[PDB]
Amino acid sequence: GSAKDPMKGLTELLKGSLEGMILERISRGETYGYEITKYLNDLGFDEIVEGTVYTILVRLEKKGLVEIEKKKSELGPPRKFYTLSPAGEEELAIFWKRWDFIQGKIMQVKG
Amino acid sequence: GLTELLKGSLEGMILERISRGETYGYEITKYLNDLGFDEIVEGTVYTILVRLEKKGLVEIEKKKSELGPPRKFYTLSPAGEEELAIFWKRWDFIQGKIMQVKGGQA
Ligand SMILES: [Cl-]
Ligand SMILES: [Cl-]
Repeated sequence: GSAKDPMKGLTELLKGSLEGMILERISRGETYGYEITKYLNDLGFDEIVEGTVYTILVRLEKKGLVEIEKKKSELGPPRKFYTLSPAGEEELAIFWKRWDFIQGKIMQVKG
Repeated sequence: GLTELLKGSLEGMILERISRGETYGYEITKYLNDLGFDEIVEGTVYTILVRLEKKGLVEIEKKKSELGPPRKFYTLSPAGEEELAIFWKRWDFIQGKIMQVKGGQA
């Protein structure tokens, strides 16, 4: 049979989805770049590095979607903790609407 | 405002349309516009198409169309077929995981 694929090479396909995932994770509770990265890796998106997550967090700030608190993490070191602003909450809802639209149309293209 | 989500999905979709029969830029654009993606300009489509050329995923043929006007036609190469199969496998894995996230499960 076919070789068991550990599912790498997802970077390009995750463009557009990545931002939505991060906003979704932030919506659930205050979190930081290292934790967000590990959340995405454990979900199965194994190749996303911390450095990439930082760029997206910067983009989210510029979009006005997140609120930033510097404080000590539970393990010790200071972290930048992100929460959703009301605009972030609304943009997340918009993401799910657009992602649902796109999924349905891709299922038509497959059909 | 679907341009950002379509990035990294549109390549897979265009390869799929090409697999179904020999086609050209204007036709693929119209196919995608009629499907619901009305913000997509032909410039975007041709760029993916040429991106696919430089990756050896498509074979090109300049010839007269059925109606007469000459066009640059696209078919999949052996690499293009394999890439499309990989695309569907990768997309189903990603879709599965995001659906768990949406449902609150992950
Ligand atoms: Cl940090
Ligand atoms: Cl042409």
